[PDB]
Amino acid sequence: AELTPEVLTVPLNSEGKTITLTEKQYLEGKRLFQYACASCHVGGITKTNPSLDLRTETLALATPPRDNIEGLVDYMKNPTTYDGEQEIAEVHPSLRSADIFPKMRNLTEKDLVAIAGHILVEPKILGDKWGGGKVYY
Amino acid sequence: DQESSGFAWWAGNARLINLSGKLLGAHVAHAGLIVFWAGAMTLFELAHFIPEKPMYEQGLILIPHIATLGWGVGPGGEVVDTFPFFVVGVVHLISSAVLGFGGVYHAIRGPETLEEYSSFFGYDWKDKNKMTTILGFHLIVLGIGALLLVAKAMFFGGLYDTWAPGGGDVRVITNPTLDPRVIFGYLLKSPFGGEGWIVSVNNLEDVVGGHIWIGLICIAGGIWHILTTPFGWARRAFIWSGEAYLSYSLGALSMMGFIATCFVWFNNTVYPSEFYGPTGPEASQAQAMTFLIRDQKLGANVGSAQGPTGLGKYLMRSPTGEIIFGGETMRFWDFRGPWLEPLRGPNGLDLNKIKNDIQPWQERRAAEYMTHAPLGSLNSVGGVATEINSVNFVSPRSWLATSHFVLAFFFLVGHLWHAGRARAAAAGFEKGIDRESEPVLSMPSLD
Amino acid sequence: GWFDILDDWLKRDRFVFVGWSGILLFPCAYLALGGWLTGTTFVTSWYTHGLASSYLEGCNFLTVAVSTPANSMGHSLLLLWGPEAQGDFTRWCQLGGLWTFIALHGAFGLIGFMLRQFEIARLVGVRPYNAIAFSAPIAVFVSVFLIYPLGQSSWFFAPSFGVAAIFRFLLFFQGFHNWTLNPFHMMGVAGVLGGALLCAIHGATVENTLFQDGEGASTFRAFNPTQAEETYSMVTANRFWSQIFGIAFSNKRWLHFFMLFVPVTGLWMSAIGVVGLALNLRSYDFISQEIRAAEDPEFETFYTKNLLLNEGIRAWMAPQDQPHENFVFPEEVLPRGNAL
Amino acid sequence: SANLWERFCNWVTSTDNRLYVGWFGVIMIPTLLAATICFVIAFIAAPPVDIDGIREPVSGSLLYGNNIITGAVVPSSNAIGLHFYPIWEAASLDEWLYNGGPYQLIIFHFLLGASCYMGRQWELSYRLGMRPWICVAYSAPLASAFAVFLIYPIGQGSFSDGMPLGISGTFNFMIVFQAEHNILMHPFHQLGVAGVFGGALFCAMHGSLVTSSLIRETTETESANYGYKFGQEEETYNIVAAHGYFGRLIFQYASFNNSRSLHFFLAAWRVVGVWFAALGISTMAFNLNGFNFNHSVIDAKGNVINTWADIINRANLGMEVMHERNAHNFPLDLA
Amino acid sequence: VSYPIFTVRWVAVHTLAVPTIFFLGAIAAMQFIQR
Amino acid sequence: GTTGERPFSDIITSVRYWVIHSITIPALFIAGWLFVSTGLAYDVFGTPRPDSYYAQEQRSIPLVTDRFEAKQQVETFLEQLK
Amino acid sequence: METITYVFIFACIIALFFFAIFFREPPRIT
Ligand SMILES: CCCCCCCCCCCCCCCCCC(=O)OC[C@H](CO[C@@H]1O[C@H](CO[C@H]2O[C@H](CO)[C@H](O)[C@H](O)[C@H]2O)[C@H](O)[C@H](O)[C@H]1O)OC(=O)CCCCCCCCCCCCCCCCC
Ligand code: CLA
Ligand code: CLA
Ligand code: CLA
Ligand code: CLA
Ligand code: CLA
Ligand code: CLA
Ligand code: CLA
Ligand SMILES: C=Cc1c(C)c2cc3nc(c4c5[nH]c(cc6nc(cc1[nH]2)C(C)=C6CC)c(C)c5C(=O)[C@@H]4C(=O)OC)[C@@H](CCC(=O)OC/C=C(\C)CCC[C@@H](C)CCC[C@@H](C)CCCC(C)C)[C@H]3C
Ligand SMILES: CC1=C(\C=C/C(C)=C\C=C/C(C)=C/C=C/C=C(C)/C=C/C=C(C)/C=C/C2=C(C)CCCC2(C)C)C(C)(C)CCC1
Ligand SMILES: [Fe+2]
Repeated sequence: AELTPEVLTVPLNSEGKTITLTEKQYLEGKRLFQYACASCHVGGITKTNPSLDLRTETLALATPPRDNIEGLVDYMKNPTTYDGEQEIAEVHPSLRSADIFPKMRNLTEKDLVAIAGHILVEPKILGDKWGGGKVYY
Repeated sequence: DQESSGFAWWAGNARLINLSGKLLGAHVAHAGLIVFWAGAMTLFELAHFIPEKPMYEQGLILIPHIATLGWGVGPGGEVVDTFPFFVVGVVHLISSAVLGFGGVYHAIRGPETLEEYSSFFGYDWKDKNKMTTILGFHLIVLGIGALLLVAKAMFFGGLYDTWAPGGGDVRVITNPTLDPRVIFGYLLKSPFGGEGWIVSVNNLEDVVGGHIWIGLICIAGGIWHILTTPFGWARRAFIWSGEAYLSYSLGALSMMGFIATCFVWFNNTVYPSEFYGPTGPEASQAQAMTFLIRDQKLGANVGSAQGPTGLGKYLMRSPTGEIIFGGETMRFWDFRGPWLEPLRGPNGLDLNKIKNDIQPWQERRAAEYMTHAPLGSLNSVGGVATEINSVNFVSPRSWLATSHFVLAFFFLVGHLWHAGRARAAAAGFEKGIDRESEPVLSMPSLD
Repeated sequence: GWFDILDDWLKRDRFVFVGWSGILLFPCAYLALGGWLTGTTFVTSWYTHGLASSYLEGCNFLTVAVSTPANSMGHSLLLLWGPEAQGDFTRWCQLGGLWTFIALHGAFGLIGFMLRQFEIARLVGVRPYNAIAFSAPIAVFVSVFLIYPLGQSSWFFAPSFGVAAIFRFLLFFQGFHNWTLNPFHMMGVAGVLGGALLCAIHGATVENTLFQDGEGASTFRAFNPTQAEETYSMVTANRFWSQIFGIAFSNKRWLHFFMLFVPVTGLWMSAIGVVGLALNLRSYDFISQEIRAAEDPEFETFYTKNLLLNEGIRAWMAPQDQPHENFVFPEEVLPRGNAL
Repeated sequence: SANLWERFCNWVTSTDNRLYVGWFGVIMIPTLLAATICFVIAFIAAPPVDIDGIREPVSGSLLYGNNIITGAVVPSSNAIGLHFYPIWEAASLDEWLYNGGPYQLIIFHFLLGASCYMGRQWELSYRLGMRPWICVAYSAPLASAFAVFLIYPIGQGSFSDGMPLGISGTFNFMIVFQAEHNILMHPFHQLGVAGVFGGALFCAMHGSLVTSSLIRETTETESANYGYKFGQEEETYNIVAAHGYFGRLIFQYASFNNSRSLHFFLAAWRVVGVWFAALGISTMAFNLNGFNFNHSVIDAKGNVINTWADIINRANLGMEVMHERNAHNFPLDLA
Repeated sequence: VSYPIFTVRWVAVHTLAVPTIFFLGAIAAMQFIQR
Repeated sequence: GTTGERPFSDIITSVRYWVIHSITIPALFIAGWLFVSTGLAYDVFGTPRPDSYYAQEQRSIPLVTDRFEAKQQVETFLEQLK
Repeated sequence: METITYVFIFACIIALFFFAIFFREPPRIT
């Protein structure tokens, strides 16, 4: 009714294709996002390094584009700075590096796609409350 | 013992202080809930425990202790054997039945008076020796395992040692501590910030090493009291009454519980943080570490960076030890953990080290501890006082340290009300003040 | 007779007294309990604060509160059948209303109840004094639920009839009225707080100076409901504190009286104080300091150091607390220390 | 005499000395005498103090610019935090002065001798031969003062954040707290404000009734209060005609005929709630802050519906942000 | 003896006991209103 | 004092109490429940249901602007509002 | 100046403690 189909529909590829979505996947998104750890990352900011946020625009300006339901996947699989210059894999949860961050082991392409869709979706509803912290709270 | 010739209902257990206790069984009765509780919660704990999720992230108060003893852990704080944990609770639990199965009896169908069946040591409080001898047993009793632990520490598997060479890892205590200066020396150590007399303990060598010394020291007491009668300045000094005995005895807990609450909040040694959360100070030090890195890694000089106040952001100076992280973080320049000690120096934190020998395995452990901090609401929404609902996590230390204080506090309240009422029998005015023979209505008026 | 029949009846015992008073106490007082209750369970408070105020909405015990009228009404009694609502128990339930209701109906419950304290009192041959002491709350409830609001802009800024919604009432004062630093409020805590001790002490001080006049471990029964016999040696009293605190409450008419005073008094000093807040007459001031606060950018007292907290409490909450102003504060304008 | 101390021994325990001074006495008596002396002066004339982790000196002496309300003797600095900063550890007397060492003295001292008063609170109930569940009432008080001066400090690591001795200081210690602990939303403090409010209501209740069923003994010119003599054998009030009233005034059975019980209810209520409270601080002392329901109420789309607690929290940030501007050199107020 | 069922005392005790359970049921009901 | 109104223990412990009530108590417990379930409670007190607090697109709050033509407001909000 | 006013009160009060404790009207047991 409010969490509508297309409002739950988001960009897939840097090429335009949209994957829409389900109430099921979205949920795993929430369950995940938090379990995958919001511990630094809670709400829509980034406690280890507050300079970078998860707001839609920020992910677009990233390199490579990281607003794609795809993008975030590469990342979670293998991480890269906002340079896309050096792999940040050792300091960031990543399937490339499971042996460091356990929570990242039980993760799957199914589980990923979800935690992903969660990121591109949350802004659509929460508005700015997504990027900002304290201030907007 | 019925109503009249007893106390009221709320003071129920007082009528059991009359004659010879009908039941030891009460004490045993629950001496079971206490052991059964381990049986339930331990089962319950593992019942919810996942091996990946950081042990402290999954409300594990009970389970972390097994780990700290070397069981089901090994390399890092990682759990390899979901079995061992399960084992201990399963046992205790079941173990409780026998404890309760008996206490439950001793209280209704056995000698409603063991004062008469007496014989075997038996019953009566004023009996100055039956009591010296009794505690005497329970003295060999404790020291008994002081060694039990030394064994687990030296002969069955070892313990978990975060300091331990490589990194946190199940290790066997080879060489405990001899020197009495050390093991004892702690008592004589400062009580305040910088050196807590009990709390301050770098390694296990001094722990298990000290326990040994306590097992024998404690056994030597049971062996002792069991054989003799307390001297005359002793009798002269302390009131002897069943109650009065609880009275003292109870205020050893009060104190002790604080000593726990004050201990579980402060040590990384006996409470590894890989099983409990990172210790309060560790946190606001971890933050430091994370950002000293963030910028240094971003290209800042760090060491020579003049901070907002006039002190310097990343690095500051303390009065005795010269160098430590600076923020408001300073309060915790006494914090010591393996994740920050490599980057240590003669004079203190080393600029040369911190600048180039600061490895990766630290930025990530440092960031875990920056996040996971001992901050949360009863609601259980882990975080600053004003955080959005989402990431929730309450440090084992929070619950542990908090509880015990409220209890240990309350107990101190006890040590009072049981001493207050007991020091009263001593003259008999405990029931009240006699309407025709009160000390005051017959005394030299102050003026 | 005809009157006395009504009297005769409603006046004699029957367990739950019901008197000449009850006629207004019971009805007003009832509705009132209800008034607050219904709101917390079913009524929303969104159309006034854009804030959820009912279990039904999902609020909890500490969340639920019966709103308070949008700043659009002001002090209009907001009548169920009045021009604003027009007997539309859903809109009237929406424009808040229940407030003025709960508050006004309530306001009587007190008037009414105190009367009852008199009625039963003049009928039982005692000193009404209890009924007097009860001003303590009337004054508070009057000033704090009617006067203050009536002095400000709208019924809005008036208390909230909430658990947390009422805590907001605090901060908001601290933050804007900086009440915490207002002499009058002070005696307000000087009396409540001061009195509590007075209570906890007389209660226990008494218990201990109790004559063992029963047999065994139950000094709770050993007391005679029947006749006069000082249960607590007044003598073992004074000669106690006289030596432990230096002073002796020698007498019981005054002791058991001075206890009446302590609170009731402070409360009034509170009711006065807040009366101030009504016309924004507040103790934020403290010139002597602030004047020298200008220059000497390096001199700092807690007062200022504190006063600053307030200044933050404004800038951050005002925008959402006072929605009807559609405040807008850009990222920049917000006051903050270096760090967060 | 066989030994001269013999007299010292009965004197200390002189059940008739104008002012009893027990064995606790011998420690209390001066521990506070030194504690007070340092205080009274620090207020009247004492330099500023760097308090917070920096070098921003906060003045708190009348002779340095304080109204009686602004007055306050300040804490020890985040520099010392928990280390013991006694008068000798400091080089120049002025060091102790600046780095705020009076605090520890005053605090540590009273905070100590206080307890002995608690002991000597009962020591007279022994020499006097009276039931002594009295000294305990006093606990709740001392617990808090201990909580706000000794637990919380050990909790956050520095005496820095321990209710600064002074009027406006408390207000500070407070407003800050709310911010970092949402204390106001804490179940404990509740049970605290609970009794306090109660006791303060009961203190006026029980005081009300007694004087309301006072009894006969006076004219109208005479002071009704005069009708009584110290050491009366029978109480002045007519308890039966009291319960006979109050009981009636709503319910009849929600009343007390059992004077022993009532006076007792007065004791325990205030004294028990206050405890929880004392524990409340001591609870959040290690960060088990009050509840928190921010964003806890939401609609379908997820658009968030502010809880009346979100305002609480809003006004809370306003507080969080400002407190201790300059030191806070990082994102998270982890202390 | 024979004391009525319609007591002053009772009218009150009722105005409360009826709603309360009416409410308690209302609430226990809400406990599930998801979405 | 002399008290004489129909005793309590009597009926809370009475055989009839439990038999009149057993059936009627949950009748209220149930009644309340239905009041919530039908979803009438909402319409009863204007109280919006999660499904409809904010319109779909808009982000603003449907706040009552003028005390005299307030009735309209509510509507025009509840109006455009889903 | 005004700080003496503060200290004068503060003090004359400590002395109102003197008298009220030591030259206080005594409790007469009759
Ligand atoms: C010198 C004279 C002082 C005169 C005072 C007289 C006053 C009368 C006493 C009443 C209360 C004051 C007494 C203070 C006791 C409190 C302890 C304390 O303040 O000292 C603080 C220390 C803290 O130790 C910490 O130790 C740390 C070391 O750990 C660090 O380093 C370690 C290895 O070195 C590990 O690596 C570890 O992981 C790492 O964190 C740091 O050095 C910190 O700076 C340091 O603060 O606690 C401890 O060890 C001591 C533990 C004692 C047990 C106390 C239990 C809790 C207190 C309850 C108080 C009871 C009173 C209640 C009355 C009211 C009703 C009950
Ligand atoms: C250290 C362990 C310890 C032990 C073994 C005892 C043992 C005893 N205490 Mg005791 N006490 C202790 C610690 C201890 N205390 C502490 C730390 C305090 C500080 C508060 C006290 C304060 C205290 C008081 C004031 C009294 C005792 C009394 C007693 C004796 C009566 C037994 C009893 O109370 O059972 C009966 C158990 C109860 C009555 C518990 C119920 C309490 C009631 C009032 C409240 C009910 C709780 C309810 C809200 C639960 C909700 C349930 C919900 C579903 C409705 C007994 C010898 C009594 C006595 O006189 O002994 C000499 C007595 O009056 N104690
Ligand atoms: C909390 C632990 C505890 C323990 C161990 C006891 C123990 C005791 N209380 Mg007691 N009491 C307690 C709490 C406790 N109390 C509390 C909280 C209150 C406040 C209400 C009281 C109030 C109170 C009063 C007024 C009295 C006692 C008395 C007693 C004694 C008589 C026991 C008896 O007659 O049981 C009788 C047992 C029954 C009537 C049936 C109970 C069935 C139990 C025993 C079995 C349950 C076991 C479990 C469910 C399953 C295990 C089965 C096993 C085979 C595996 C006994 C020493 C009496 C006394 O004075 O002793 C001398 C007494 O008069 N108590
Ligand atoms: C040593 C005492 C102690 C401590 C420190 C803890 C701590 C914890 N327990 Mg726990 N527990 C205990 C005893 C304790 N427990 C006992 C005896 C039982 C058997 C009944 C349990 C059964 C239990 C379950 C089923 C769960 C926990 C859980 C937890 C964790 C979260 C609970 C929470 O956040 O709610 C906070 C709770 C409160 C604030 C209760 C409010 C207290 C009120 C009633 C007044 C209390 C006053 C009094 C002084 C305190 C009583 C002490 C306590 C033993 C009751 C936390 C680590 C949760 C968890 O982490 O899962 C793994 C969880 O699911 N516990
Ligand atoms: C926890 C401490 C504790 C203490 C100090 C005691 C003390 C006592 N118990 Mg006892 N008991 C306890 C725990 C305790 N119990 C528990 C947890 C249970 C659960 C069942 C029991 C069940 C129990 C029963 C049924 C009886 C006692 C009895 C006794 C008394 C007899 C003393 C004796 O000569 O036994 C000496 C016992 C040994 C030295 C142990 C010998 C072990 C082997 C060699 C043979 C024991 C039999 C076999 C192993 C299993 C036991 C079966 C059972 C029928 C005994 C003594 C006061 C008796 C009594 O009535 O006292 C008046 C009695 O009939 N207890
Ligand atoms: C004084 C003796 C003593 C001390 C200081 C310790 C200390 C410790 N034990 Mg331990 N332990 C002891 C005896 C002791 N134990 C005994 C007899 C046993 C049974 C064999 C154990 C079994 C045991 C296990 C299984 C574990 C520990 C663990 C620990 C550590 C966890 C922290 C803690 O709570 O304990 C330290 C806190 C205290 C000892 C409290 C101090 C209170 C004492 C010093 C003062 C008491 C005064 C009192 C009035 C005495 C009255 C005498 C008379 C004059 C009136 C800690 C270092 C844990 C650990 O570290 O490894 C995993 C753990 O898992 N212990
Ligand atoms: C477990 C519980 C327990 C309980 C209740 C008791 C109780 C008792 N024990 Mg005991 N004891 C125990 C365990 C226990 N013990 C253990 C485990 C051992 C192993 C050895 C002993 C060994 C022991 C011995 C050798 C003796 C006792 C004695 C006693 C009795 C007198 C104790 C006394 O009042 O101290 C009061 C003491 C003080 C208040 C000391 C005050 C003086 C201070 C200033 C010391 C100076 C400090 C100094 C400078 C060093 C550090 C100071 C400071 C900075 C820390 C008393 C009945 C005595 C008794 O008569 O028979 C055994 C005795 O001689 N015990
Ligand atoms: C009924 C409520 C309750 C619950 C659920 C717990 C639960 C716990 N307490 Mg505990 N405690 C309580 C009441 C409770 N406590 C009270 C009223 C006091 C007195 C103030 C204490 C004083 C206390 C201390 C000093 C310690 C605990 C510790 C613990 C934890 C380890 C249990 C243990 O030590 O096993 C068996 C014993 C050990 C593992 C260590 C023994 C410590 C040595 C032997 C010193 C003496 C032990 C102690 C005095 C005996 C209490 C054991 C406990 C089961 C009651 C566990 C979470 C320990 C902890 O901090 O976590 C590891 C710990 O060191 N408690
Ligand atoms: C801590 C707050 C506080 C509460 C809630 C409180 C409650 C009460 N005090 C009473 C009495 C007293 N209080 C007294 C002095 C004081 N009382 C104080 C503080 C309180 N007193 C303080 C300020 C003084 C200290 C002395 C005197 C001595 C008495 C009385 O003797 C009397 C008593 O005998 O109590 C046993 C009782 C009278 C019952 C009654 O008149 O009902 C009948 C009529 C009523 C109450 C209907 C009023 C309807 C109005 C108020 C509507 C209000 C609805 C909202 C406020 C509800 C919102 C709920 C929140 C969760 C938001 C009881 C209601
Ligand atoms: C309180 C009291 C009482 C009682 C009792 C007591 C106190 C105690 C105790 C005790 C007890 C009561 C005990 C016990 C027990 C037992 C148990 C506890 C058991 C068991 C077992 C179990 C539980 C198990 C289970 C299982 C198994 C078998 C294995 C696997 C898993 C499972 C789970 C399946 C009374 C009320 C009468 C009064 C007096 C006192
Ligand atoms: Fe009284």
